[PDB]
Amino acid sequence: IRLLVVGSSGVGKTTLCDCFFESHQRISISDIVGKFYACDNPYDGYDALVMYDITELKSFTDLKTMWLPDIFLYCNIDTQIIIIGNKKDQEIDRIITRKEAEQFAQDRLCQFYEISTKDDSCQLLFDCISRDFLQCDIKIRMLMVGDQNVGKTTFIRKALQTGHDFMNAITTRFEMKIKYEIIMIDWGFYNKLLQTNPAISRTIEAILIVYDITNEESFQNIHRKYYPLINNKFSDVAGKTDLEAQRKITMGDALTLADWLGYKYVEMSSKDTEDHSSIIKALAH
Ligand SMILES: Nc1nc2c(ncn2[C@@H]2O[C@H](COP(=O)(O)OP(=O)(O)OP(=O)(O)O)[C@@H](O)[C@H]2O)c(=O)[nH]1
Repeated sequence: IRLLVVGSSGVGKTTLCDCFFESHQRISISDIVGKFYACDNPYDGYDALVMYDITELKSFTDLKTMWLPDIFLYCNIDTQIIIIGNKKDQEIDRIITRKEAEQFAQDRLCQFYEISTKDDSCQLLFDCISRDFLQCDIKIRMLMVGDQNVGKTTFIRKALQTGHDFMNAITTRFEMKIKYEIIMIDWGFYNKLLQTNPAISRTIEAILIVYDITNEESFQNIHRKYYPLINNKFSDVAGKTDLEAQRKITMGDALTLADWLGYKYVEMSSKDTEDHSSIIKALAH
């Protein structure tokens, strides 16, 4: 219900929530523009919207440059980022393609919608996010080791992904009755994120690393020893193995678990929701 609108000047918020005449006053709302040291506190009190012109290429290029680092850096693990093409009633005037705008919307882990401030659009978009507020609280971003074999098998419990021929970005929301949302990521998409936004692990809480029989886990750990050391952790077994003594030597850093195939009906549901639940309870204030 607490929102902030950013973006350069050819178009924007003024006209945008000028149509919030419709949505304003059940379900509540508040909207402010970003630009006192105490009044800089409600700045970060958002639940989330950086826009750009489809006509002005410069607005988009400055969404990719001028706007984003602030929004990524200061925002707490909470909220979420929505990227909005305005106009679209101007669609003849689009100099800015939808698929790479949405692709660079995907690669930053942001939601993306092209609207028209004039009519339609608007209230629809608003409606959507309103729903995703009572559909779920917000998201927890978890990462899962992306080595070749076992990942897909672990992820089958999402909706199977092929999709993302390079980097996964998977969604699962289940709980009990606060109904929260958990997003699984893969090791491929993390280093692919770091060229876009370095240290997005500020948004990452749980760390899952899977395994079958032979793996050192050294490299992946020590390269993940940087942005983490807050986190949360589990090592998993998948598939001369299933010996738990040499599991807990690397797991001396973490907690570990062992299972296989579709016996995971519990293990999945056991492991995830375990650490997940702690994310709610363990650190809160
Ligand atoms: N064609 C078209 N123009 C729009 C739309 N929404 C806003 N505008 C135009 O945007 C122009 C000025 O931008 P503003 O609406 O004031 O956006 P802002 O949030 O105040 O940000 P600034 O650009 O700094 O003023 C106005 O002339 C509006 O007509 C839209 O959906 N379609």
